[PDB]
Amino acid sequence: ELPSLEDLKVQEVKVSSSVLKAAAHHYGAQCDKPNKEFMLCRWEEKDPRRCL
Amino acid sequence: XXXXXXXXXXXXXXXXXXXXXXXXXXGYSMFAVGIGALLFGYWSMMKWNRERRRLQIEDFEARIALMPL
Repeated sequence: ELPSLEDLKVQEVKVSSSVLKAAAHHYGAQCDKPNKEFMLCRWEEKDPRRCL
Repeated sequence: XXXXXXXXXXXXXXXXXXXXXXXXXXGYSMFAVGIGALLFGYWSMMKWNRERRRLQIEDFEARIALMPL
């Protein structure tokens, strides 16, 4: 099947608490270029292994 | 003198009379309030539904804005 590496992507990942992310909708406006390119990669190529 | 039961007249109680009478509502007057409450009802209700649209789009925006989720 060929799985991803044990080291994994992104060191120290994700925020500590939820709802905090939902409270701020300003994440849509600021920093969208890295978000949309990941989104464009994922719909064209459905594999998570390719666009990690 | 011998005393017995005495008679009393005055007004004679007034026997057999219709005490029932129509009050408040007449017919045409209550329908003006009835449809009037409906016209006020729908107009005030839909203003909150339009105010809900301000929230509706903004609530679903949170999922679109958050892609690391």
